[PDB]
Amino acid sequence: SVFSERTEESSAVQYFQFYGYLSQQQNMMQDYVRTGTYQRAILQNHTDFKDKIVLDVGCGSGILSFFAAQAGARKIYAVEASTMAQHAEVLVKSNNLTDRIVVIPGKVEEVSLPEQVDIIISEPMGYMLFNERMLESYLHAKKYLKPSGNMFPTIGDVHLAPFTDEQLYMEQFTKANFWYQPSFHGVDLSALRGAAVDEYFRQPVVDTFDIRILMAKSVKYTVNFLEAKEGDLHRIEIPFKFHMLHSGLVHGLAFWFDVAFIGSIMTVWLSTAPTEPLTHWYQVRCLFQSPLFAKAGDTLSGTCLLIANKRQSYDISIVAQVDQTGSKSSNLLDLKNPFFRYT
Amino acid sequence: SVFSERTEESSAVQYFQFYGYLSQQQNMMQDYVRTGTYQRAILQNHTDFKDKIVLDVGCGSGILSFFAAQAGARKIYAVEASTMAQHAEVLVKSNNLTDRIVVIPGKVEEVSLPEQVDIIISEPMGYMLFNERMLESYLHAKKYLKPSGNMFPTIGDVHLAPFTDEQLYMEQFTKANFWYQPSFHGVDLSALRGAAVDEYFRQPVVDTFDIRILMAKSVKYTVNFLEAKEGDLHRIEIPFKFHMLHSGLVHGLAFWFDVAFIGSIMTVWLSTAPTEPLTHWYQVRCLFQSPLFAKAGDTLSGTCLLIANKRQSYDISIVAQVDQTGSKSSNLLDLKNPFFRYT
Amino acid sequence: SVFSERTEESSAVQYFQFYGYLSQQQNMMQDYVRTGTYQRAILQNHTDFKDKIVLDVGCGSGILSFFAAQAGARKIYAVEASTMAQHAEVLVKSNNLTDRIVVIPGKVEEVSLPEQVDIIISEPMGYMLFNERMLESYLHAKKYLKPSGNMFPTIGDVHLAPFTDEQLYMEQFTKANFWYQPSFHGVDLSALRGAAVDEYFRQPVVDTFDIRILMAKSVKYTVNFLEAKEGDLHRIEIPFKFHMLHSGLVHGLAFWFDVAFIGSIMTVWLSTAPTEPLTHWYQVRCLFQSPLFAKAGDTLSGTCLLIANKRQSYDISIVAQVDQTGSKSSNLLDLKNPFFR
Amino acid sequence: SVFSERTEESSAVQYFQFYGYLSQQQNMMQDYVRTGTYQRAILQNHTDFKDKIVLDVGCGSGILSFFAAQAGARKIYAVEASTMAQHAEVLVKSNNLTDRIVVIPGKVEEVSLPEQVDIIISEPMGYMLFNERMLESYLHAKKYLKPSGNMFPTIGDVHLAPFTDEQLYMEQFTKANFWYQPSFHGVDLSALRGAAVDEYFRQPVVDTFDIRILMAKSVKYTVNFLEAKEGDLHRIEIPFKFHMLHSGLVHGLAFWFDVAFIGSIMTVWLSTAPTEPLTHWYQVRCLFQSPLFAKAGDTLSGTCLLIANKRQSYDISIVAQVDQTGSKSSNLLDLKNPFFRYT
Ligand SMILES: Nc1ncnc2c1ncn2[C@@H]1O[C@H](C[N+]2(CC[C@H](N)C(=O)O)CC2)[C@@H](O)[C@H]1O
Ligand SMILES: Nc1ncnc2c1ncn2[C@@H]1O[C@H](C[N+]2(CC[C@H](N)C(=O)O)CC2)[C@@H](O)[C@H]1O
Ligand SMILES: Nc1ncnc2c1ncn2[C@@H]1O[C@H](C[N+]2(CC[C@H](N)C(=O)O)CC2)[C@@H](O)[C@H]1O
Ligand SMILES: Nc1ncnc2c1ncn2[C@@H]1O[C@H](C[N+]2(CC[C@H](N)C(=O)O)CC2)[C@@H](O)[C@H]1O
Repeated sequence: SVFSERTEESSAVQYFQFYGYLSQQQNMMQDYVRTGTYQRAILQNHTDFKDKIVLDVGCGSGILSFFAAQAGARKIYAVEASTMAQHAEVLVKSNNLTDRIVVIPGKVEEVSLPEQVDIIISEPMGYMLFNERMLESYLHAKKYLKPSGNMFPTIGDVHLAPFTDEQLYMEQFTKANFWYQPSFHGVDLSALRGAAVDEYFRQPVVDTFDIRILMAKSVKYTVNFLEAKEGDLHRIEIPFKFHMLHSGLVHGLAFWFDVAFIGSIMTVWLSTAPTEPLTHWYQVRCLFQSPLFAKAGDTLSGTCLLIANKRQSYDISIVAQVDQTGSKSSNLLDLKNPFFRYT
Repeated sequence: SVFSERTEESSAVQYFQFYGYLSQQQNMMQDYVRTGTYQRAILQNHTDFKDKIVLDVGCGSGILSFFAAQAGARKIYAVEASTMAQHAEVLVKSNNLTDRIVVIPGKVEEVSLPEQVDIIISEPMGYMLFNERMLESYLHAKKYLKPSGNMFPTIGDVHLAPFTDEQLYMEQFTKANFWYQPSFHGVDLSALRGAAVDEYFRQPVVDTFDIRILMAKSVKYTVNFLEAKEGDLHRIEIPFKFHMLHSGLVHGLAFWFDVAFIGSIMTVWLSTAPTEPLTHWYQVRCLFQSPLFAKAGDTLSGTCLLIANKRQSYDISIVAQVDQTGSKSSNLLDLKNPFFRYT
Repeated sequence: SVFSERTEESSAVQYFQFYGYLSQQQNMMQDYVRTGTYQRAILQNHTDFKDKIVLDVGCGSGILSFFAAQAGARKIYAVEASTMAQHAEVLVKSNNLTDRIVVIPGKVEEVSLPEQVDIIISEPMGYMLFNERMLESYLHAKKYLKPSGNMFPTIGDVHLAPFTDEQLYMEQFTKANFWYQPSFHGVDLSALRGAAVDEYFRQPVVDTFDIRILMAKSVKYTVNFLEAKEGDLHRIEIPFKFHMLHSGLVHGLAFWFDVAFIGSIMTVWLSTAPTEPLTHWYQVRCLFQSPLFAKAGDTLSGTCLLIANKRQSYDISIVAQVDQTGSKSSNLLDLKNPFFR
Repeated sequence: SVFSERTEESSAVQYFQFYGYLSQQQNMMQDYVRTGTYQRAILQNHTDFKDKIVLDVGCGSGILSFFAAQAGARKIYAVEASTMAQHAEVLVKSNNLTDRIVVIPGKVEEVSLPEQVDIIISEPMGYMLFNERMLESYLHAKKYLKPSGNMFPTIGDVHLAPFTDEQLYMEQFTKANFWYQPSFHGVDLSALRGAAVDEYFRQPVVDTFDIRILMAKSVKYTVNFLEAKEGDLHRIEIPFKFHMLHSGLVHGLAFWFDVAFIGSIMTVWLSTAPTEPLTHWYQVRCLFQSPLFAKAGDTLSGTCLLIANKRQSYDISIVAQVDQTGSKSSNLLDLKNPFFRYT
């Protein structure tokens, strides 16, 4: 299967074991912004669902499928690969919807659907949108979508912006400098200080922040789920040219994302921006190894390259330079092992 | 391999990836009770090391091997399966001990050692002592131990005692009760409430507590690492009979452990008891889905059965009853997936 | 009789035996807010009583009739069905008011009065205003009221508002969870857990609380005693639409009531609101078996249906929903069996 | 029926409505002394139940029948008049004992049993033992008992003792004196003060107390349930002659009770005495209208006459005198309407 080919089995096992827990499903369900916005997007665009055939990619508890049912869908195929699939089946029965919702256990890349569908619904977004690589399953599912069929969400925007946060930056060295002591219980640890610094900076930082740390208007990279192919997500190149609104040291790039449900009646947005109420996605920050000084009016140019790996995540390569000075910075990050800083 | 035969590859990959991070080694190293007590046990029993051959099972950063070197060991074989092995080699060189500490990368079940050893050192204790199943590697390593050889630690004591803690119980039940809702966004979840209660209560609670919640003197189960065979740890049956010192609700059983380094000069104890300074092991509590009411003077009898599984952990079954009334409670816990309440 | 037809004898016996005790009359009389406010309402509107004919429905000790006498009433018919009537007569004589207060023993639905009256006075309010169904006797008594006659109290307002109180909810759930035990002295009780939850949550909680638990402005349901007919109280439908002021868990609805004495000189209010001094009515809360999550700005809509029963109380049906999400709750409560917290 | 003839319908309605509540059954069940002692009495006398035919009079939740089942009873007829009978039936089914326990809805005076029984079990005790008059149903049930059959409980002892409690005595007047004011909101209430006093003194006081208020060894009146006829409980004349252990003012009589289960293996006692842990029966105190002064060594003699009424309770007539002085006091109380004083 397309899934097995791009995924190490260990990662897959861990991944689907994770979503097999009712507590995790609960965690997602209790994100009111997320769940409420999905429900609103579906119900307020009822003409896109009334008497239509729906596919729910990775249904988990089945919540989105129930929303599709509330909107008057004729038939909903709810595909789920973790053991949660059996819990979803229990809920379909207890909610007396066996005639409209059909739970299909397995990976969307591997199962068979009896018919083509009018619309695909899913919640495949991870940290900085792409983590977990579930968007590829979402796009893969379009083999079951009728021509002129729709996708909910329809588009996803990843936003990047430079930030300044001296304390976050210094924190890394504060932690790494544990190893910079010549006699920890008689042992000289200093030779590993460099490796410890490297390790900490390889971790994207998951948490939220004050919008005032942002130093320029965000650059946006858009994925149109109606048009995109799975292969499009294997290598994501995000060029950027920031026009600095404030002077100071740029310690790295902040990441967040929006998705839009573009229905026949209206477009509904779900945003994880730092200007919006917090979600379980928080925001993500990737530090530069060396901060870059910029003046208001300077331009900070470069590239963020996301390379998919078989651990259902991305290797992140960020290169940035201040055009006016030529001062340059690079970093390589492992999105699979983020540092959850939020407290 | 003995290791591969008892371990799902997924679990192993995850497991050794975890210990490959310097931050984790740092976390363990910064547990001063742990590190200081190991150093004390080794240095105060220096005659057990001076001019001896040592095996360090799962050396991590290599700290224990350095303690063995400080104690005058002639040769130390430091076996480590994670990539941390590469970092240990760096420290051996930067500390000018290349003539004495020899890092051997690989599983202790799989590597080859040049000679038999006088003493095995290791830190194989997990939560509730047995978590991670690393004790089996430790015991397995005894194939390299001389007949008159020693083990550091030499023995392990698991302590269990009944506790009362209304707040914790209600804390978990509150979480479980999410699945009691008959109309979550219009969806009836209640059919899954039982499954949800089971899941949350399968989680051992890792944290510390006031000793006054304990309702009876602890029961002790001892493993002698010098005598035990790894096969002995596949099924661990711990019967208990508590003489209740206080009347009230028994919400579950609390667990901690001690290990002893029985050297020629002195015996040194490392304790994780709640009467002792806190360690990174904290303590572990297994909750009952329904508490058992007992009066002072009653006897609380039963069994704690640990069945090893392929995820490097144990399936825990606890059956307890108040003998005077026949009030019985049975419980299943998944030691691999605990709830870290300390945060 | 209208009373007997709507009342089981067991309930009636118990009810009037209850009010036959001097300790109970004492308990009510010592509610100073109540007694003082009634006295204030009557005396400050003395012109509505001066040389007037009065009917006191359910006079108990006779206190309100004495207030009517103080205000200058010419003659007061004080009707009382319990044995307390004999004690009231003792007080009428010991206070030398035999020429002005006339105790009529019996139920107001059954006795005969010599003449029509200018004004009816009564204290017929129970928990949630309607408990005990004495308002129906009060309204029934209007057959003795002259046209354009007055009633003290004149109107009653029932207030309802959503509240959050996790502690109360868990307090009740904890009690219910006794029946969750799989081995109580070796016996599995779990099969009855559902029935136990239903029973406990069927109990309205009588007590007071901090106003900060209230999550929206109260909704008001008004009964005009001058216009209402007793039949109006057999089935009381109270629709509601709350505009949520705070985000959180709605554990149920809180209930209280006000009554107003609309006299010629001034309008006097007697309130049991949690913003006001405590009375023996306290306040009443109806819990949901499962709380409803709401955000500030959401609307919580539904209906409270009160159906009178033959035990001189009400069967309560509460249906509520968060309009934005469709989260719905239905509950059935037995006002006859409240929990005094 | 015998029940209807001795009971006002209103009282019966209220009575069985009361026990129809799970909360009340629970209230009784949660009395650990009561329930635990019944269980102990039944299980420790297992030879009295093993392969026997049992009758449970007023089974309520059915708890005692399950205890009879634990003891090995062959068949248990569980009679219950309230709607609780249906809840008991649910538990019989859920505990897989339909082959051994037969729930019979209705009054034991009115239902038909197919067979004679070896032993009757019941918990028919009220305040002062006799309140609620359920002992008469218990004795009435012996028409179904084999000649060589047993009763559990086998005997009941009601204890009476003189007490001194100045504050309790004064309390009555403190409350009654509410009516002794000439202008309560302008009203002279004084004319009702006497009636208020009378009312308060007619109420037995239900609560507990310090045993030091007791001025003499209790007098005991024993009912042997194996020998007694229900008619014996219509008029209970309890003569007493107390040998005063302390000097002082006697304000009234305190009441409590014991029952004994006289089995083949052992006799088990259930006590509600103030020297024992508190039960849901508390204790009962009946005041004298006027206190009696007594010296240590004096004898306090008289009679407590309990006259059964149609409200499933008793009118209590107490006459007492100090023999040495001839000082006499009496009271008449209505046990149907006690004052619950406990705090
Ligand atoms: N390839 C796949 N085939 C089938 N199911 C898949 C696949 N990849 C992930 N999933 C599942 O989708 C789920 C992703 N999610 C959504 C849960 C639910 N729709 C909600 O919105 O609450 C939890 C976030 C998660 O349960 C995964 O197990
Ligand atoms: N079968 C195995 N073969 C070789 N190494 C193994 C095996 N199982 C676990 N390990 C490793 O031991 C280590 C266990 N520990 C000890 C670290 C060090 N000794 C200290 O005290 O600081 C971190 C706690 C951990 O690094 C594991 O990777
Ligand atoms: N249908 C009826 N006919 C005559 N009397 C009735 C009827 N229903 C209730 N009552 C009686 O009114 C009384 C109600 N109350 C009022 C006492 C007095 N007015 C005060 O405010 O202090 C005590 C509260 C109570 O004694 C009942 O017995
Ligand atoms: N004449 C009668 N026939 C049948 N049942 C009767 C009769 N009189 C009372 N009862 C019932 O006995 C019960 C008395 N009790 C016992 C409950 C249970 N056996 C226990 O020990 O927990 C609650 C205390 C109560 O439920 C009454 O409804």
